[PDB]
Amino acid sequence: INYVPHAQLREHIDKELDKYVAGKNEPYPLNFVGQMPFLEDGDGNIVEVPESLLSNHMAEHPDSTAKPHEPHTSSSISEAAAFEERMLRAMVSAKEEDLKEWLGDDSRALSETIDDISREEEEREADIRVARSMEETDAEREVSRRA
Amino acid sequence: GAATRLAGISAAADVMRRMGLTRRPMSSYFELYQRIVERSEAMTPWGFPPLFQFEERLSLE
Amino acid sequence: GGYMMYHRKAMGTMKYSKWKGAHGGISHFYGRTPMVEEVRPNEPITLVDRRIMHYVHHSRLRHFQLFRSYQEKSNSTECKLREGEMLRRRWHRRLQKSFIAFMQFKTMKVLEDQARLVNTYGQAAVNAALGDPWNATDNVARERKSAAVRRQVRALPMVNVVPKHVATMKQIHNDRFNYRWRVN
Amino acid sequence: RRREENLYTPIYDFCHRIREATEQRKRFVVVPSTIETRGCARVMHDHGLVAGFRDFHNDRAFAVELKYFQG
Amino acid sequence: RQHDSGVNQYGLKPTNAYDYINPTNLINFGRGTTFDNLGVRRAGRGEIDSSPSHSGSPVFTQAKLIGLSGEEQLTMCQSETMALRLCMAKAGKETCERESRALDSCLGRVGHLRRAMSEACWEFNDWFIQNVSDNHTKPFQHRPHDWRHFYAQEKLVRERQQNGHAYGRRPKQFSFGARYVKTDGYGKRPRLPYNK
Amino acid sequence: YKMPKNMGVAPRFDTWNEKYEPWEHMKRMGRLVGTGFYIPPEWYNHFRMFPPINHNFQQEKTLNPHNASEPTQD
Amino acid sequence: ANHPNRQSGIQFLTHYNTHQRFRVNKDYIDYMHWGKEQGQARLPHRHQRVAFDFNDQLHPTRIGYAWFASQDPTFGHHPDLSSSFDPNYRVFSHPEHWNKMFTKRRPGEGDIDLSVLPSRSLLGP
Amino acid sequence: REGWLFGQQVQLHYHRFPDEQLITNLSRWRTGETVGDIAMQQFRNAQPFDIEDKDPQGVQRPSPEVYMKLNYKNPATISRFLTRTGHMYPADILPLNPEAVVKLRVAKAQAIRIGLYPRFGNPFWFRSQKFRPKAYQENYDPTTYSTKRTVEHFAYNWVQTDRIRRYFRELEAVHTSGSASARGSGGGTTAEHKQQDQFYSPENQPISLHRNNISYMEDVGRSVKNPTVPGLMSTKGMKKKFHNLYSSTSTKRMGFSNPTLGIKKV
Amino acid sequence: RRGKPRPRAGMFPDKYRRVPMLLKPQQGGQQYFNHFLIRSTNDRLTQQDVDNFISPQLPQMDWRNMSARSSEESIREEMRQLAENDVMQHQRVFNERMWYEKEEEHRMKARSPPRVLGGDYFKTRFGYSLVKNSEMTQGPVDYSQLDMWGEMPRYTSDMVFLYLVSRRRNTYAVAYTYEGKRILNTYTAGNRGLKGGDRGFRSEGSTDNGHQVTSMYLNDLLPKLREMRASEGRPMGRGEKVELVVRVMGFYNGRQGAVRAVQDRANEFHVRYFEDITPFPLNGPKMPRGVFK
RNA sequence: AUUAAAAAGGUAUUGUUGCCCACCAAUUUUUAUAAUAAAAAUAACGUGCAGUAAUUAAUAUAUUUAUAAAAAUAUAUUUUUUUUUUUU
RNA sequence: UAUACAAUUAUCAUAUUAAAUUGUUAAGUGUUGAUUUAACCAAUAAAAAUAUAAAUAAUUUUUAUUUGUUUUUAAACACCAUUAGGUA
Ligand SMILES: [Mg+2]
Ligand SMILES: [Mg+2]
Ligand SMILES: [Mg+2]
Ligand SMILES: [Mg+2]
Ligand SMILES: [Mg+2]
Ligand SMILES: [Mg+2]
Ligand SMILES: [Mg+2]
Ligand SMILES: [Mg+2]
Ligand SMILES: [Mg+2]
Ligand SMILES: [Mg+2]
Ligand SMILES: [Mg+2]
Ligand SMILES: [Mg+2]
Ligand SMILES: [Mg+2]
Ligand SMILES: [Mg+2]
Ligand SMILES: [Mg+2]
Repeated sequence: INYVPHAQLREHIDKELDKYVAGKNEPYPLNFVGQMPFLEDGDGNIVEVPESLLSNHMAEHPDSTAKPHEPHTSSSISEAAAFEERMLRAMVSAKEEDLKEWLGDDSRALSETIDDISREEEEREADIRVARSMEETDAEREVSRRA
Repeated sequence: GAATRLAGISAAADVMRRMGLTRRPMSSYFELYQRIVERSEAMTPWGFPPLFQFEERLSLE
Repeated sequence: GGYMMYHRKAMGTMKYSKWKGAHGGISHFYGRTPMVEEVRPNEPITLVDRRIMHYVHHSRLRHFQLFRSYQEKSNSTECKLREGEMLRRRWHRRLQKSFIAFMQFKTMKVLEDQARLVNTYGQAAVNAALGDPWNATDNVARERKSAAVRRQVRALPMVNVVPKHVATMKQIHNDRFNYRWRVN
Repeated sequence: RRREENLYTPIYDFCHRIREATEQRKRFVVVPSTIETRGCARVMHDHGLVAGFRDFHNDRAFAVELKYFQG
Repeated sequence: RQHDSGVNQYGLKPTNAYDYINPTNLINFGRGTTFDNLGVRRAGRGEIDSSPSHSGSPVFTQAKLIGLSGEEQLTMCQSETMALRLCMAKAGKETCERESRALDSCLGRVGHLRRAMSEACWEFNDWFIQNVSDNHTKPFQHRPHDWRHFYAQEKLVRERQQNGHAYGRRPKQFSFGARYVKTDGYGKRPRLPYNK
Repeated sequence: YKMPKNMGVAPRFDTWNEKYEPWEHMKRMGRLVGTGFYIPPEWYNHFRMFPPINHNFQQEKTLNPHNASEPTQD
Repeated sequence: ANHPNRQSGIQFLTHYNTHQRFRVNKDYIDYMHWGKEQGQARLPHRHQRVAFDFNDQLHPTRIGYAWFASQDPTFGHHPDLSSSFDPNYRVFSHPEHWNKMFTKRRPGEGDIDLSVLPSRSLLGP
Repeated sequence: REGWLFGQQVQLHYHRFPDEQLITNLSRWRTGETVGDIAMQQFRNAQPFDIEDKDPQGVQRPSPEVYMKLNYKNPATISRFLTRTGHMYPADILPLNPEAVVKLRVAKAQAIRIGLYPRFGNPFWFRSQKFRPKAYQENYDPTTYSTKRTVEHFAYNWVQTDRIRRYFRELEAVHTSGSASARGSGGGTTAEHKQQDQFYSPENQPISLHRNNISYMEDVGRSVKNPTVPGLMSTKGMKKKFHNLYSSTSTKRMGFSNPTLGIKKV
Repeated sequence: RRGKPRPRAGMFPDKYRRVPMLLKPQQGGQQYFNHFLIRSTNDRLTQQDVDNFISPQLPQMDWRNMSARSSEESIREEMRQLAENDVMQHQRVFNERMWYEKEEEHRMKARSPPRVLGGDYFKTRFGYSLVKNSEMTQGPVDYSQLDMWGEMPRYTSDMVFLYLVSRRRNTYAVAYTYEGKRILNTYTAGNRGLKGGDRGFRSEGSTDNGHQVTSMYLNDLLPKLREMRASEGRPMGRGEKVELVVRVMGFYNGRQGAVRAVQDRANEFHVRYFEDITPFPLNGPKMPRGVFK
């Protein structure tokens, strides 16, 4: 185990604060929570944002100029095994495009039917006998009390 | 531990025949056979609740 | 006075009253949001909703929420209710297993029957009656049949029902989804 | 556990074990092993009130075998 | 003989001393009662006191099981009616009896399916009555006080943890803000009851 | 106070067997015949010399499910 | 005895220090989840029983086949030799081990000790 | 005396002994009806499924590795054990090894106070669906507390039988009418059958046996949805009365009328 | 009859009970039967003509094909064949579904020595026995299956947040700019009339008051939106939709109707995210005491 | 062409026109005399209608309140009637 | 007047071999307003989440110790009174 001694402290702290420095030639390490966090340059300004977060980062502070951060790419085999990876991933998005939902074709023709059948249930419902207690006023509640 | 049921039925018909139980001979065998064949179609046919199986204070309809 | 969010008087509208928290975009509800549904393109939000609501109702969450968020009940009455609930559940389960243990017998008798049909008409005949393509010939007939099966198997979206909430007078239970009397 | 309660003897409890294991129709009982206890066992096995018995020179216990007749 | 052993000439045959003192019980229960209906303390079917029992609480939900007549009830054909509704809502220029035929074919089958299920379920009611139901003879299991012994077992535990002392005692509820409104020296969290 | 319906006629779930157990009738009929004043039924004339099995005991008095009570029904 | 917490009855045939099962402070029983194979929930578990039935097997001798060499070469594992058999085996009991009393009995609540059940976690190995 | 499972008075089975199928079918067997017979083979010894929870309260769920990730820093793996709202499942809905419940409530707690999990909701709800045993309505698992699925497959197979019935009823129908070539003065049907049965009747070719038929069919187009203008009587402002509407006479013989029915709620 | 309800129709003896079965309906037209029978037979013969098995087969003429099967090539074959099909089939009848999937895979697939490691080698690998059984995917793992914010909303500087709150006796709706600036006031079921001195409290918080309120609020919501955008220089002239996040408080009845009144505005309002915020009471301050406890 | 059969309690005892509860007068009797002693017998008068799941379910402790039964709140509880998601 | 409890299981007040005690978190502002309630009246409304192992069994604690009453509202809900406050 490499223990941080008191002599080595700030050296180590700084080697660490520079883990994500907003540019490098090599792939970046993840978090303990397993995320790719924001790449800050020297002095800790927020320069490069990964794709999942960009919408929100821009929507909150628009004037902030930040880049989408892409990972450095590493190519296994040829463009052939990557095009076959493209075929397998496309087949996955295809089986999921089949299983996801149908929705017919057009929206408004579906919504029409949904609202209609909701209505039909609304008025098959209103014919249900209520409870005596919900039905009557306090006039005859009192009447039956005296009686 | 489940034996074969043929010896049992040929026996139980034999007893009713040699005992004088029925006036007309066949009736013994027929009734005993029939009553089994009808129960053959029932869910969990050969088991019975202990209380309703036989004569007891409360009975089945 | 200060109320919680699930409280009756919570979000008030009056001359004095004002709503608490940053109310839009990134909001008071920021990490307090129980469910999130991205609406698929060309999808009515009425399906979205009725799915959400069916979900909460069948898992008895909307039950719980309605229940605890209206009135106070001492830990004893709350215990009595949750345990009564759970024990009636236990009972009805022990019923379902019986029903099911019978129905699997019923299904067995059906399948058995289907076997008898098999040795009356021969297996292949039975198969023919069951939608077998023996007239299939070439692939195009198979594709018409499988285009039929495709257009069947693809599922229309469920409109599934959510029982309405019954508002009774002094509200002994605001869990009330039916008019039957309950034991509080 | 407290004062008013009886003070038990491995005779008292010997007897009630045998009694209870005779009621549940068990074939063996494990029973406390002191001197007058296995004495009592030998006497009962003499008179044929008990099917048999053994002490294994186990310290706590020894075991008796019960006898049943006509159900 | 000609009939049951537990029923004599005048009614149910009175074995325990409760029946010699209270011999209404010999012949009466409920409205549905007949003279052959004693000794079977369940009456006919579709009838008053016909209901089978399971651990003593009677079974009144049978239809709800097979998914005939339930709010949760089993639904045969959906894709049909949604398809036809879709067509009906789209436009009025083209008209589809092409769908309505598929659909009413479907319903035409549905009828015999239902008679089948109803039949099988009546068979279940019978089987259940023979091999499961106790005929309202055994104590209810379905209400929490019927399990009191169980709960007691856990009260006992929480007591022996407390040096065999406070039975059925619980921690005093505090406040919504309990921890953070209280100064040093006062208990900020609810203690064990023996630890008051 | 509500009860399950038929509790008045509820059978004794431990002891309702005793009455019918073969040994019982063997003993009773045994001392009945012994009198000289009763004519033995023929079943007794038979099981006189083949008295029933000893160690089969019901599950009510012995509380064990795992006990295989019966040489026959096992 | 109709009193709750006295329901476990009088058993002498236990191994505990009292013949009254309901004063025994060691093992509190569990009426809801217990007694699948022992019949009633009151009665002692199979491995702890000090009284034995006629046609039932008794306790397996523990080992912790090499030694049968003189026997029938075919003879399999003698039914009473057990690799793992414990007379002291704590059976999980909710009212003891998962005790929901000081709570409202909602889904996660109740206090649990994990020292009862043997760890199925990967962390150990 | 009770079975453990549902409290049955008998041990479940379909068949028990080796001969019962034979002995039941005996005259068929001597006949030689049963030779190629597949119904007396397939199901002869068939017994019920084991409908049982090997784990009533799962000590099996989760499987080992999962425990590792049950800490505060695995939002995903927390989420596969909660609802879509973030709450835990009641013990008898999704049973978990007590270890897992401890680690889980602890996890969610820590995770929340560190800001790594929301105070409500399940952010991994969809991703986590892989890990859940989603059970398709098309497959059948013999152990379910689902009563719907059971009856569903019952229905499916019975209707699958009915298909066969109908196919072979209409088939030989089409060989009663389709075998008519030389049937006009042919032997295939008796002269007396020419006499009696060659007349239209309920079993032969009825007109319709039922009221409310379809007469007058036409190809005309549809109309606009709701062509009718709402009536002059307002249905809205009218309050629906149920119980006190008519006057009834109580058949109550003796005793105070049960308060739950009349007066009890509010 | 007298001060009591009339019975249901089926409670009466049959209306036509005295009219014999042959009469309802009448089977008339018996005259035409014979005619249509002869007709159909004549027809059949015509259909036979349009188109236009006791070819004697002697068993001794076949012998060569019989001797073909006595050679152990063919019986090697039958043995292989029969040992393949003896494998305990789970099928039991032709099944439509399984056929469909099967041939579906035939369309998908039509579109598509090194020393064996002993048991000892796997005895020395602890890891391997934990690889075999593991849930965890081995290979490069998808990142979108890790990240926290993967399934979550993604907002835009221009979005309008519409709050639909369904309460027990009431329902109301509002809208807000992404920066939290309130647009129009909160239209309420008691604000719009719709509530007091009327049909009752039972129907007060009902479905269609939620509908009334939302459909009334959206109607007024459009123009002021075009104004607030006209102020900053966003014209939003035509072919435009308002991007909407619908947030719903609820489990009450007024919820259903509310969202429906949004769904019909789909030509104007485009709903990106439907996410509800409904408060859940873990524990907190006392709620007001109800009747019983 | 729209619905209906099957689960339920009694302090009474031919049973709700059933029974009971306290205060409010006389008297009778013992005593350990607290607004106006306490307790027990008791068949007037007058107020109610507390109780029998009984017109806001009851029972116990706790604190408060008071023409009279009792009522409000805080806890536990059924000698109160049940309504039931094995990852959706 | 004298003249034979139980000791295998009995609900109101004479406890007793036990592992606890301690954790500083959350929540809050935009604007012109009919919320809650069967129904009245005062009038900002949001909120307070984490711990297992371990402590050995019995023999002189019974004048000892111990069984949901608790500072601080300038913090609320809730509850009680009714617009003045009490309590929390
Ligand atoms: Mg104040
Ligand atoms: Mg009845
Ligand atoms: Mg009562
Ligand atoms: Mg009764
Ligand atoms: Mg005096
Ligand atoms: Mg006095
Ligand atoms: Mg009262
Ligand atoms: Mg009263
Ligand atoms: Mg009352
Ligand atoms: Mg009281
Ligand atoms: Mg009091
Ligand atoms: Mg008073
Ligand atoms: Mg009081
Ligand atoms: Mg109270
Ligand atoms: Mg005492």
